[PDB]
Amino acid sequence: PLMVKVLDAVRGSPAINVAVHVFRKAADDTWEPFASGKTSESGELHGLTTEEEFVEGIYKVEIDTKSYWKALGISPFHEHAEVVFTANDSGPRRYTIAALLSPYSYSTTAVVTNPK
Amino acid sequence: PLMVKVLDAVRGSPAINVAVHVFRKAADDTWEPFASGKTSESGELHGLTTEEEFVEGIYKVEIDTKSYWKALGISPFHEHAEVVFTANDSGPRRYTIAALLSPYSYSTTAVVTNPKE
Amino acid sequence: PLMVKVLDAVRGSPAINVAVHVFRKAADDTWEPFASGKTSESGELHGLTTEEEFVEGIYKVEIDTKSYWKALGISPFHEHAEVVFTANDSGPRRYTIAALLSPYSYSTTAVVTNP
Amino acid sequence: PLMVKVLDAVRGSPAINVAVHVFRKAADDTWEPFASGKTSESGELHGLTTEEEFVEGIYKVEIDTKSYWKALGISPFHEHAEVVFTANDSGPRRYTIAALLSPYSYSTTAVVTNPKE
Ligand SMILES: O=C(/C=C/c1ccc(O)cc1)c1ccccc1
Ligand SMILES: O=C(/C=C/c1ccc(O)cc1)c1ccccc1
Ligand SMILES: O=C(/C=C/c1ccc(O)cc1)c1ccccc1
Repeated sequence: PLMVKVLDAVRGSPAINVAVHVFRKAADDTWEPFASGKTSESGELHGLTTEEEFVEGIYKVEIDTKSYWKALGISPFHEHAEVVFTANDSGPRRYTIAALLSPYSYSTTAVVTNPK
Repeated sequence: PLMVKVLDAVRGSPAINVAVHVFRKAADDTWEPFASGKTSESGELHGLTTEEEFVEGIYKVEIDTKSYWKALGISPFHEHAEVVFTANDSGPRRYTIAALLSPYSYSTTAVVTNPKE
Repeated sequence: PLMVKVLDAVRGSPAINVAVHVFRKAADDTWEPFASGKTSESGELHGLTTEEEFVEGIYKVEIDTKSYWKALGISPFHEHAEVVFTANDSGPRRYTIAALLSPYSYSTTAVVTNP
Repeated sequence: PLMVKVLDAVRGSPAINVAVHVFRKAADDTWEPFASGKTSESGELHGLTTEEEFVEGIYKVEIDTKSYWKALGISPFHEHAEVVFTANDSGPRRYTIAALLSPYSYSTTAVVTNPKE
């Protein structure tokens, strides 16, 4: 139901071991921790939640791009990359958040699909 | 010293009248308002601050992409686009933050130049 | 060994049924057809070639973006999206060419891995 | 009428001194040279053509990304970045082709404007 994929545009490789922290916005307007993990050898992060755990709300996906670059000896521009979105419609959809990284640029896309 | 440029990848045009809110991170770890404005006819936002007002710190540039799309009758994916970065940490630089928008995707880049060259 | 993935940045979906034509540059500096296909329900195109068919050379991956947009009633800017690169020059690699599409913009990335 | 802007996503800078070659497609389906230049200190290339010279047709803008990276000691993926498009098909327009570069990735976008406003 929720997948994150991260790619490295400088090395032409998946971005491996990247820390990802997901939050859900709570009634008090604060961000509550929801799920977290590290990207795999293929730059993917799977099994963050279940269909029933992943309910309607505003989510924040935070990707620790600064530590990723610093660990390669590169000094990047951004503190991190954040993605905030309504999984308004979330349980009956699958969400893939993709991010492509460079030291001074990033881009992000969402692929949202229905299991019919 | 701080310029924002926004482009619309669907219409192939500058993204006009887009709300931009800048914050500075305060000692207490909360975001304090710093400057705000709307993109011009060319998708640019100038004169947000001065060299002297624009001090060392962590800034957040928040672009109200959701309203932009909604006003064109499109239901977008993201609540906004945010750019967080450390500025002026090795002396005064001019920053341009560029953003390219689509309903389900965005990309952002920084061009940092030294006024001493 | 060679995969193409295409995404639609407007609808937030894989770009389905997109025509992809691959060429290899021949000695006479003309583009010789090499493989071709349509993107699947997942926006992917697999099994285009084999490790031994896919030899050292300069390849061109051509994505028919114009027809994709026109079929959705949108009049796009580019005739197509082309990706030209040298492959297998330093021994066999697996290549994924990804493309993200909008009417007036596209971006492309390569993921190259060693088995 | 035709402007090219190139940015370096690794250094957060304009991409300077980048070779750009523009072609027009001829009746025999071959690419005829049309204009060429190097990006300036701001990553821009101006004055490639005139309104009168810049006629209806299919153009190719070719950016020599491989030599750019190689001159910075980096071994890139692409031979170049090409943009192919139909211009002035419904009368005169002003075209800006923008490109953002990384060793293994690039993105390109067009801003097309009408001087008739
Ligand atoms: O090329 C431009 C195109 C501008 C434009 C403005 C409005 C519009 O609807 C379409 C294009 C331009 C003009 C001034 C500064 C920067 C860029
Ligand atoms: O967002 C992307 C997503 C790529 C992707 C790759 C594999 C996959 O399973 C899902 C998404 C992307 C692709 C090309 C250029 C810039 C960004
Ligand atoms: O903001 C941009 C570049 C700004 C800039 C500022 C200073 C400098 O020296 C070079 C480029 C830009 C312009 C056209 C399309 C997309 C982005």
